[PDB]
Amino acid sequence: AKHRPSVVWLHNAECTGCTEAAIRTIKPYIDALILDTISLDYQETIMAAAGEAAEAALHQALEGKDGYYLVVEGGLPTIDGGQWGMVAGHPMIETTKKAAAKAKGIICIGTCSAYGGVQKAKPNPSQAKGVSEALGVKTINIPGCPPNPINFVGAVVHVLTKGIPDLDENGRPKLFYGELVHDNCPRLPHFEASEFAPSFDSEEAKKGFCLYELGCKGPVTYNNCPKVLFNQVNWPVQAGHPCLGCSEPDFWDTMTPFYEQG
Amino acid sequence: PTPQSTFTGPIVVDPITRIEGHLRIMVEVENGKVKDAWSSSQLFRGLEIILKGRDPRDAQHFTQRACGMCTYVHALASSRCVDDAVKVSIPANARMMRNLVMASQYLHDHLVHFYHLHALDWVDVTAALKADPNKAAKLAASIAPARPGNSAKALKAVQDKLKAFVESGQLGIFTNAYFLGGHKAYYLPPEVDLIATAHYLEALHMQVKAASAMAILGGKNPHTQFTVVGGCSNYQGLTKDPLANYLALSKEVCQFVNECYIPDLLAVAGFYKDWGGIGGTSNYLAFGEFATDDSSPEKHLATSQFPSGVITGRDLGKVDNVDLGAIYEDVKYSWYAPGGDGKHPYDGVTDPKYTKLDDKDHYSWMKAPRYKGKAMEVGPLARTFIAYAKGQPDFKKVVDMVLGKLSVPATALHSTLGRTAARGIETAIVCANMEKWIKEMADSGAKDNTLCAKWEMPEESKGVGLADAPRGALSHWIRIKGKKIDNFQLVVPSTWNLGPRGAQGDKSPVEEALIGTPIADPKRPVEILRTVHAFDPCIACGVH
Ligand code: SF4
Ligand code: SF4
Ligand code: FCO
Ligand code: F3S
Ligand SMILES: [Mg+2]
Ligand code: NI
Repeated sequence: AKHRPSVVWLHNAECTGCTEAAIRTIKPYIDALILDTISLDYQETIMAAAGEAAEAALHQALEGKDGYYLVVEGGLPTIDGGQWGMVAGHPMIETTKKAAAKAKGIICIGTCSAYGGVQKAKPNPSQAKGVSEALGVKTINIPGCPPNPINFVGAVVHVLTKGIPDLDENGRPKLFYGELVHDNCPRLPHFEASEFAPSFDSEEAKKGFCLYELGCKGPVTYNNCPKVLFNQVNWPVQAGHPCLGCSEPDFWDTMTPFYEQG
Repeated sequence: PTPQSTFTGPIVVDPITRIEGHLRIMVEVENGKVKDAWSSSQLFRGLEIILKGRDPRDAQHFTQRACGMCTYVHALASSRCVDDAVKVSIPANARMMRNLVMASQYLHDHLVHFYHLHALDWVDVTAALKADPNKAAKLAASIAPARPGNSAKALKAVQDKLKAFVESGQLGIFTNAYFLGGHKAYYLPPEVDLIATAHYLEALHMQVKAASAMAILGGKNPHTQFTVVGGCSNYQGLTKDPLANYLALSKEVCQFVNECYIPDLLAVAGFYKDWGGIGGTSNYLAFGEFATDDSSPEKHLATSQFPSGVITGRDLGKVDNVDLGAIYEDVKYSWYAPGGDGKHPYDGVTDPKYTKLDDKDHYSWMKAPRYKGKAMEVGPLARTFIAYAKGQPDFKKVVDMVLGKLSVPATALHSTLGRTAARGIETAIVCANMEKWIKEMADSGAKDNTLCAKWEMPEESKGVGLADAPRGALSHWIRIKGKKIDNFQLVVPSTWNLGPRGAQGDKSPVEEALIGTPIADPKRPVEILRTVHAFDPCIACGVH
């Protein structure tokens, strides 16, 4: 009966899309992951316990003899002493700080946890921060809104069995984030020939022309979308839509207006 | 009778797990029944504030991130909203594609909800270990279609897997479960527990396929990327091969709905028939979905195949039209500033003001939406009652099918059990219409590939986007000034259902529905969970 490594997953300022993205994994499927590879010891979306029963389970995993890994989804709201984001009557920052203290490692799943994400966009009413900023601790960042399950599960498996993968300047594993979306785009020959859709209704759009003039942030976004696809079937540009640059820090302010370049 | 303790005192459940987002529930209990309640949302993000001054074209990308469980729906609502503000009529192909992605969302969402969010309130997973798998296969061969996944062999492999997991000592997600060591509120025979758990694990794989279907039209899931003002961008989504794959995947999903979801739902209901008298409310609202005419909010309201309407005081004989002027939000009991009560969303104000935890005067980040002073339940039950009362043939057939199968009157649907069954009902009806819808767009596509209409941004305008999302009536309301966002307000199904009291101190639907809840065990108040989960709560949705 081999011990499986403990994983505590916290939800802070999030929309739960990263949790949803995670459970789309097919190599392996989530059930094989949680029955065979890890011991998923706290996960509010799917755990059976509620309330004080739940909160105890967290405090059991945190006090586990063999330690644990920390998965964080969501940013941290810091205004009014963290009180705009609370669980079991504690500010999220407080609980995340507690959990980070003793973690073997910290994986930030999604742009929110990694860099602050949507609630941190101007004018940032909740004074939201990414984890490493709120805690002052190094994180492994798996950004995207949400990231591909391939990138998250790949990271998790890599950490448990190989070690900490090589990270770039923004804490992203080079295994998945080493290349520009644009460099792997099937529309790149259109880009190189200056064949651009001027609008979504144009004949050019119908002919699958490059979406750059409609705001495509492919040339400035690091992600593996066109190589690995989503849900084994598709990706935005294939579905005719520009990339939003959703894996880039603070993209909500640096890649907007989304239908422009300016 | 229903197990019920004699406990008198407060119970707080925080976090409510197995929902989207952060909810605290407070109740007063007197002799083992709930006598008062408060639904307290515990996170504020402020997307409405964030949108101010931005490009109306960007709204859908920001608002999608209101929620990743009910992904897509907010992108859809905002696109409709801005389409309305710029007065553009989307092409028929865009109407069909948008509606099909909503259909795919319903299937994905409702399946995950029953199995992975709700079922653990009714199913004792560790009792499944006490089941004899040969007896379970036999029980299954009776109450449910024949399938190799319900064989003794299959059921014993599930049992074996779960046995190794439990004996490991690491319960993972089942750590401290309210059902460990048994619980008088848990009624299922061990054999039904084993069937339901086997299906729980299958559902984990099938939800992957439902999302794949969605991604064919939507570009990816979660968070679709195929909608634009004036229509859709996905010209590939109108072609033969992708649509064939989509059909294939949908049919696989729908098979699972009819072989597993419905029979399970019906079994569970059959053992929890007492729950037909717990958690009723009285008022229902729907904006309708799956319209044949989405040229205007008016046309959507009128031509939705899951019809729109208003029901009051359980009066099925009188479905009114939706008055969109008659909607407003109150903040009397929410963490917002004085002066915000009775705002129509076009005059929406979102000015956050926190006070303190369990402040009976201000206890939630949700506003309180009201319809002429009335709190309204939205979602599958609302849609079901409204469609039923209008005599929509699919609902009429299926409802009476369920009524006859459980041998209960229509009026037992005004309950937690009914709320739960309604979700299943509408999933079955979506399933039954997929091929019709898919063939209509394939044909439409094949003929002409117009997908996006041309439009001009006005200096100044207002617009409203209506949708019936998986959880209920959804609206996005924009004011445009100087070609920028002047005000943008979301009023979201969970806001309707789980918000706090309104300005008159009137309980919200979940708050009302909690009144009369029996509590077998105040240490482990599963009953609170049954009712709250039945509403399928999404707090990120509700507060945004
Ligand atoms: S990164 Fe995106 S999908 Fe993930 S929690 Fe944040 S807003 Fe949601
Ligand atoms: S700008 Fe966008 S659509 Fe164009 S080649 Fe680059 S990634 Fe492809
Ligand atoms: N369905 C759904 Fe999400 C909520 N509440 C929305 O809108
Ligand atoms: S928007 Fe995000 S999902 Fe990939 S295609 Fe662009 S990085
Ligand atoms: Mg709102
Ligand atoms: Ni939601």
